[PDB]
This record gives sequence, structure tokens and C-alpha cells, in this order.
Amino acid sequence: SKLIKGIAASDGVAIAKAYLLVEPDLTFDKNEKVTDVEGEVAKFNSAIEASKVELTKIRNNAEVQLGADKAAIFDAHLLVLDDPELIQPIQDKIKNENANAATALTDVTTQFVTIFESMDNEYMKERAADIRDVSKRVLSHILGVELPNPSMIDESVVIVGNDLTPSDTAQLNKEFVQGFATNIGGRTSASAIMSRSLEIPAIVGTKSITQEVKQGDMIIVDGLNGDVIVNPTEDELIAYQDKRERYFADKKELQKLRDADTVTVDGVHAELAANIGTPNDLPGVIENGAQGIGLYRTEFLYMGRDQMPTEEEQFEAYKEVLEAMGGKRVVVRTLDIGGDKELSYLNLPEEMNPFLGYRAIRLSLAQQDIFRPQLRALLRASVYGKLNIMFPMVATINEFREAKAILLEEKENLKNEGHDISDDIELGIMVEIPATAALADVFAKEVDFFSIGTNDLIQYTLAADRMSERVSYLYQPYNPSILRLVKQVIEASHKEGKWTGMCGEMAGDETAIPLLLGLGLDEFSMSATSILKARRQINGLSKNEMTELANRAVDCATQEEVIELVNNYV
Amino acid sequence: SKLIKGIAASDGVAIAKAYLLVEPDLTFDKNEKVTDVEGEVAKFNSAIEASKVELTKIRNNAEVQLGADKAAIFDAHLLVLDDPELIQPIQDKIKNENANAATALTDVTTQFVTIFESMDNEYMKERAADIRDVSKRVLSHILGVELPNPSMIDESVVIVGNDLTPSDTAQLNKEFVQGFATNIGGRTSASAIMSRSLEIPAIVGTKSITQEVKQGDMIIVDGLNGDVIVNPTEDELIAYQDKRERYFADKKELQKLRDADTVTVDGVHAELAANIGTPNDLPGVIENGAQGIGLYRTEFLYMGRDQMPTEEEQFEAYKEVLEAMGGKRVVVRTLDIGGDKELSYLNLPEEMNPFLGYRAIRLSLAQQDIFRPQLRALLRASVYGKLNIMFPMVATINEFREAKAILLEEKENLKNEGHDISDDIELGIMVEIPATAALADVFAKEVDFFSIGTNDLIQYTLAADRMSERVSYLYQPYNPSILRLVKQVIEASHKEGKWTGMCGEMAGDETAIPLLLGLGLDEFSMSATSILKARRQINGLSKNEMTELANRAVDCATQEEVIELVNNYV
Ligand SMILES: [Ca+2]
Ligand SMILES: [Ca+2]
Repeated sequence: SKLIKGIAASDGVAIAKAYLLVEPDLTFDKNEKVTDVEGEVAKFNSAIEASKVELTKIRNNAEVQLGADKAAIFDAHLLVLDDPELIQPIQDKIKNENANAATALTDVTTQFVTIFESMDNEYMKERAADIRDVSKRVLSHILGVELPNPSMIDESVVIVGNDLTPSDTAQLNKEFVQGFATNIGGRTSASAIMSRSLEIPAIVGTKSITQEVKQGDMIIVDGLNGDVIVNPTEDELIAYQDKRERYFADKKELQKLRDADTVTVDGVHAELAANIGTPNDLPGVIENGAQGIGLYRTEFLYMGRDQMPTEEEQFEAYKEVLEAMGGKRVVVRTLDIGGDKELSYLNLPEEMNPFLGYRAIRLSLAQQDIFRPQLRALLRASVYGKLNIMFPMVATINEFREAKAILLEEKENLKNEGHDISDDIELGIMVEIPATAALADVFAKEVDFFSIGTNDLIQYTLAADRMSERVSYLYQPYNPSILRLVKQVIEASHKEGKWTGMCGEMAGDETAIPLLLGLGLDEFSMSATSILKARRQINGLSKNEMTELANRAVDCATQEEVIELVNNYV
Repeated sequence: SKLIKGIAASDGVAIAKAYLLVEPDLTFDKNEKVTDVEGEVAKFNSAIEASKVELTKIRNNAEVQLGADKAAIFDAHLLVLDDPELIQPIQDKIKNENANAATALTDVTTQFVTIFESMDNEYMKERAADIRDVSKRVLSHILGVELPNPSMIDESVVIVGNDLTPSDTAQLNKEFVQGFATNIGGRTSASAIMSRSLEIPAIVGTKSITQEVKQGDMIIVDGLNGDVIVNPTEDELIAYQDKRERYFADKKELQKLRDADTVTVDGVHAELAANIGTPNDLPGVIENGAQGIGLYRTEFLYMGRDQMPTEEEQFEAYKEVLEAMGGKRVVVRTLDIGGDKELSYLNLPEEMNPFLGYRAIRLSLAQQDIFRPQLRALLRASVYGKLNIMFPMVATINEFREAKAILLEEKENLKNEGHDISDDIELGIMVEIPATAALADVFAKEVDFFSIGTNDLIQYTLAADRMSERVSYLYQPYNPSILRLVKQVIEASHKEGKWTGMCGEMAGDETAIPLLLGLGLDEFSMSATSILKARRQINGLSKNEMTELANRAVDCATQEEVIELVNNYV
């Protein structure tokens, strides 16, 4: 009776009555002069403590109950409640201006949030989001009102609301909550990530859903194709019941693939790997039948520490992974901290444009006392599992020759000391610089393998920063220009008997896979949560047919042409 | 007897006795507490006025005597002497700290210069340079000492010194000054630009020249190949006398080319054009036998004004040029103000990385009320000369389709009003985005012509900012990656009967020309001062032979390989 399209954020088909997530009434008298200043201050302080304690409960029992690393967002919320930068100005305003806590809180929050959100930085945009969640909570206490939550208490419902706060999603009881649909939110948001973790169907960013649903209405959430249906007709209910069952069936046959090999209908093999940033992501990897690790981000090791990680710490983490993989490929990426990142412990110039300047291997070279410890640690850890090393931001040849020369320096350094190493350690490069693709066949002669970082490559090839909203529209992964460089790299590697993988998010995308297949892509690195689906898709395809499809795409004139070719190909 | 290599900054061979440019003794007692504060302040103020008047003489008679636009640097020096930001702190320091003017001047200057120089910005680096020149002058007055100058007074000398200040070079009397050689300085410095204007042989940045020469020594300056010779042997003198004469002969035969056509030995034509940023550069253009204008930078029109230029002003300037060219091609470039530029009158976000974000046609689109006036002005001016329009930073197709659609909007807007236009106006694009090269054959179908901006293309392809000294080494114009994109663009244009030009500095380079020839380059845009030399070189070459040379270059592995192939090709 009513179809509302949105962004699918979690697979599955949920069918239950609508539960409306009612929000607090945060209305209050502005500029109401307070009689008791110290009283008003204590009122605001009480709210802080009350919120602080509530968030400690949510946090600690979020982990131990569902991922010990997912509760990190809450550690980010509690931090906000401890930041003098944010609290002092509120207290100052109440004291000096005699403003009520409600107004002082609003004004200061609005000030900070506006500055951070109108700012081309991920971390800054993240803090604004957190400050939003906590201010609402704190304000709620101040006005003597309550936030929403999960206290049902029956029955099977579909949560309908504007947006689910990270605190709400962590409180969801999959026993009753069949799924949710909200006006706003993102496929990549923290709450929407906890969603697919709880395998709870969800579609997000619909804008209108809240105004389209009355409490008690039957709701179906098609997290498969991303559309919501309010008040289903008899025929629609019957049809989606079957779809929900097929979903469960597919889940079954999907688990019989965890140990199955990835082979196209016409005998062409591929390798499905997983991208990990922390050794806490290992469980998910083996569980999802991964053919190794194609991207191991080692920035998490260097970040958030007093001093840079010793060779020992590193060796410990590398050894652990190589073991956990029992001989399966592990591609470790040299330190590549984004020019626009933290690192509040290192010496680095402000640089007009960080994303073009001193970062990755550029930093690595000329800093061989901070880049070398990593290498000597990788060489000692190699005696365990199958190790691959690769350098980020290699734009030129003799850059690769210098780094490789540094590596062989250590293979000699350790040996003489008494340390044994493995003689088979592949050495490749992270392909993000367009220049490196332009000369692929030259690099292919010297490099053991390529792995494309679409995220970077797209920004450099099209010359636009995805962070800057002004030109973010130029983040076009299905752009023919990109496809051509991709193909160029792949062709070159096979010309030398090398292989090309892709550890950018595009590799795990169910719509970009058939193209990459047809281009000849050897390895697909993705989130472990997508490996099984990729294997199912690839095993049912013919490289021959996808080759012709790809050769039509590279000759398209716009991304719009490509996306349509793909969606309606015969 | 002594050969000192350096950077040639001006052609010619000068042979005369050494005149050493003696510098002032700026030594003084530091932290010498002053007795009379108001006296010391007036002492410093006197120096300011004395310098100010000296620089007004240098400035106004610099123009009217040699270019009315070259004296701009001095307008930049006088401005410094008027900047309260720089003066107040000196006066403040003398008053509060009782420091002598000499120390107060030194400390504040050192502070400002350090901050500006250690800063990845051209304008900021330019101000530091100016502050250096003026502080030295001002300090000179304060210490009761004199700066160097040109008061000879015989005879023919070669100026030897550490560096020539913009004030010294403008005082040079070509009647006596045969040429100069300095320890430091740049081929692109203002003073070194006035040098080639006065056709006075010069080599710069030798580091050692000052310590290698005694007053009165015979000096020969080979501004042709860039080496200095101190105390020439009898045989060397004889040989360089002949070289000086050949130089004069070559000058002669070079003027017989101003009206000659550019044609290779094997009948292959090319077009040598000139890059102009201001209509004051026209005289140089026609004088140097240019085949039109391949790059007309229109940023000088928008910059340094209260409000953006009306359609009228623009139409006036475009009409003037098109006339001055009597039917010769004029390629005008749409407004492209660098993200890291002034524009202290426009609304633009700070943006983390300007060089990737909101600039050129990106800005143009979404601002059709500030981009349209230019177009409607170009359409009305087209009825005069041969007009070509081209858009900067076009990374994608439908960007070009949108802009072209805007253009045709105006061709309709004017027509109905009563304004007549020319039906033949070519419309091409500035090729700086690597993505645009990757899809050249698609763009070639829709675009009338390509023109490569190496300056930008090199930075995007290799992903490094030339301004940032940390990664500036990646500004590699002879890199095989670049050559390949260049070739790719050229091939595509000819496949559609289009043409490709290059208005980057590389096009006018006597070492990059034979390569570009062999690549098939149709048009070469450069500084008018290089056109004649390019014609001489090209007219003496065979495209056939340079084709094979180019095809060996594109398959090189590094810039070092390419630069050597070129220098020692047979
Ligand atoms: Ca290099
Ligand atoms: Ca576009």
C-alpha cells in the first residue's frame, strides 16, 4: 500500500508491527534569568554525572555482550563528558550571564557542533556527532524528561524513528526487534554497523518514513533491495514471507562455502581475502572462510600511543597473525598515516596540502630509523606464516628500488646476528598513484604484485578530495577513467606472471565484482562479512561473459553510462 | 684555469675583467641599551624615510626606462616600508625593551622571514624575499653604512658577487656591464628575469664563485651552457671570443625567422604560440613572430580588485587582443584561480586541501553568475579575431557537457538581443587531470582541442605538491609516466582530427622540444622570448627521427633514464 525506498544497511527481511521511537520534548524557556546561580550550576553538574553513569552501563556491558571493540564509540561519548573545553564554557556562561543550564548548554553545543561539522575532517565530524548524542542526553536530564530506549516487553516489532543513536542500537534485543527503518542515518554509520553485526535487517536514510507510519501498522523491511512497505496488502504479505524464508535458505547454502574454493563457472580461480586494521578482527576472518589477508593496516599500532611501537610489539602482532592463518597469505602494509591525521607524538610540518605531501613511504624514506623497525620485525615474523610486504604511495620506480634496498639491508642485518628468515617473502606495492598505473608494465618487472587502493586512486586520478563536500561528487568508482587504470594494472601484472588484487571497498561490492572479474582481477580483499557472498556470486559467473561486459564499460563516457550497463546487462 | 659550473639564466658570452660587488658591514653591538628612547625611535624612522625615497627613485625610473610592469617588484618593496604589521613591533621593542634600532630591526625581521620562508606558499615566500632586501637597506642606514650599486664609470666588467638584489639589476648599465655571475639566485628570480630582458649574459647559483675570484681577474661568462671561467688561458680566450661572435651571428639568422613558418626537415608543421597573463605582454608577442596565443591567463583580470570585473572590462581586453593578432589564434582560458590564492573579495571555504578542491571550472559551475559574464564577453569579442575558448580542471565528461551547455545558452542570449557573433569559435579543455588523459579518446569526440598544463598534470599524476619542499622532488616533467599520458592525449586528438598543444613551461624548453615533436605535438605555447629559438630548433629536425627517440623514452623506467637518452641520442 506504501513503498518507501531507502539505503539498505543490513540484509534480511523483517515483518512485524510498527514500534515508533518517541523522542523527548526538549522545549524550554530561552533566556530565562536564573535566581540561584550556584543552584543552576549544580543542576547542570548533576545532569553530567547522571549521564556519565548511564553511559558507563551502556559501555561496559556493550562489550562482553557484543564485541569488546564496538564499545569504543561509548568511550568516545564518556570522553566528551570529561572535556573541560566543552564543560567550562557552559558553567562560565551560567555564572556570568545568569543563563539557565538549558540555554547555556544549547548555545555552546550549537557553536562547537557547527564549527566541527562544517570542517573537511573525518575525526572532527565524528566528535560533532558524539557531542550531539551526549548534549541531547544531558539536556534531557536538565529538562526533567526521558530519552527513548529498548524496554519491550513484546512483541515482535519493527523500530520506526528518525534516527537510532549508538546507545539505542546497542540496547536492541534481536529477540523482539525484527528490524528498523529510519529517516536519516548512513550505511557506514556506527549504529548501522552494529546492525549488520546483530544480523538485524535495516534500511536507513529514507527521510519520510516517520511521517508515513502510524503505531501498530504492519511493516516489512526489505534490507535486501532497500525498500520499506507500510500496511502490506494480503498478496504482498504472502510474497515477502516467502522472501524471508528464501533468505534463511540462502544463509544455509552460504555456510557450505566457507571451505569451498572460489572458481568461476568456466574454471577461472580468484582469491577472496580480508582487510584487517586490528588483530581483534581475526575471529571474523577464519569464521568467514577467507583465503588469507590482503590488507593489514598497521596504523592502529602506531596511533594512540606515547611513543612509536618498538620492534618487539610489532613482531608480536605480525607473528600472531601469520600463525592464525596457518600458511595463508598475509599482506602487511607499511605504515601509511594520512597527512590529515593525528599522530600527536611525531614531528611533521603543517604542509599546505597533506594529502599530496609528506606521508606513507614518502615519510618512510628519509626516516629510516622509524621505518626500519617495522621491516626488521616483519622479517623475523616471516618464519611462521606466508608473509607479503607492500609499500603505500609509491609513485616512482627508484622509490621502490630504495625501499627494497632498505629491506635487503635488514635481511642481512638479522642473518649475521643469528636470526633465521624465510626465503619466500613477496614484495609488492599499494597502487594509488596514477603515475604508477601509467607505467605499470615497468613496475611489473620489478614488483611481485600490485594491490589497488581505489579510495586513494580515485581521489588522485580525478583530482578531488572525498572529504571536501564541495567536490566530493567526483568520488566516482565506476568512472571509465578508473576502470582503465585498473585494467592497465591487471594486464601488466599478468604480462610478467604477477598478480593484481584490490583491497579497496569496491572489491567487496556486489555490483563492482562482475566488472573486476571481467577485468582479470586476481585477488579481492574486503570486509570478512562480504567474503561468503562474493564467493557465491563469483562461483556462479563466467569470466568469459564478464570480460565482454568489462570491455564495454571501459569504453563508456560517464559513470552513469557504466552503472546502467552493469544493472541491465544481458 | 678555473671552471665554475652554474645555472644559465641569460644567453650570451661575456668577456671582461672582474668587478666584485662589495657588501655593507652590518656588524653591530647587540643588546646595547639605548639612553635616548625617542632619539633611537627617530633614528629608526629616519632610516625608513631615507630608504623609502631611494626606492621611489629606483621604482619610477625603472619603468619608463625598461618595462612599466617590471617595476612592480619595487611597488612590493615600498609596500613593506608602509606595513604597520612590520614597523610597529620594531618601534614597540625599542620603547619597551630599550633595544637599539639595529637589534630591534634584526630580531623582528628574522622572526617574520623565518615564518614566511618555512611556509609552502609562493606569495609568502615572495614577501620574505622582499623583507630581506628592504631590511638590509634600512639596517644599512641605521649603521651609517652604504649598499652596493652601479656607479661605473668604466670599464667593461663582469659583475661578481653573492647575489644581485632586484634594486641592483635594475641599475645595471649594459654599456659597461658585460654580464654577471653570483653564488646564489635562481633562473626564475625577478632579478634574473630582468637579466634576459637587458640581454645581459648571466649564470647564477654557483655557490663558490665569490671565493674563486679576485678583483681584476679576466672573467668569461658562458650563459649558453652555464659555466664560468676565471683567468682564461690564451687558448681559452681565443676560443670564447669566436663563440661570442657566433652568438651574434646566430642572433642575426634568428631574426629572419620571425615571419618564417615552423616546418620540420621532413615537412611536418607545428605552431609556436605565446602565453600571456596581461595585455601588456602583446608587444613581446608580435615582435617575436608568434603564431598566435596558446594560453591567455585571465586571472590577472579578476585579481587585485574591489569587485570582480564586469562583462564590459573583460570584453574590452578580449577585443583588444583579438585585434592585435589580426586573425591569429587566441586561446583564452576560463577563470582558474588556484585554491591557495588571494581573492580577498570572494566567498570560499577554507578547505583542507585547496589544490584538490573548489577551483577552476569546479568553482565556475555552481557559480554561473560569476562564470557567465566571462563567456558572454568572449562571445561578443569573437567577431574580431580568431577566438578559442578552453576550460581548466575538467576531470569528467558531463562537466564539459554542462559548461558547453552554458556557453550555448549565451550564444542564444546575445543573439536575440541583437548582438552578432562568429560561428567559428573552437572550444577545448585544459588537460591537467590524469583522469582526463585516461579517457582522452572519449573527450576527443566532444572537444575541439586539448592543451596540456604540465605544471598541474605533473602534480596530479605523481600526487605531489611542488610548493611543498618535502615532496617537491617528485616534480618530474621528463618522467616516463608523464610522457605516456602526453602521448595518449596527442594520439586521441589525431584519431578524431583534433589537435593537441602544450602551454606548460616544458613546451618552450629546448631539451623537451625534440621529445614533444616525436610525440606528435601540434602546438607549442611558451614565453615569447623562446619562440624564435624553438622555430630554429624545430626547423632543423626530422619528426621521423624524433618519433623513434620518443618511443624509446616512453619505455624508460625513470626520469634519469630519459634525461640521459635525450642528451646522448644518436
Ligand atoms: Ca624519484
Ligand atoms: Ca561528474
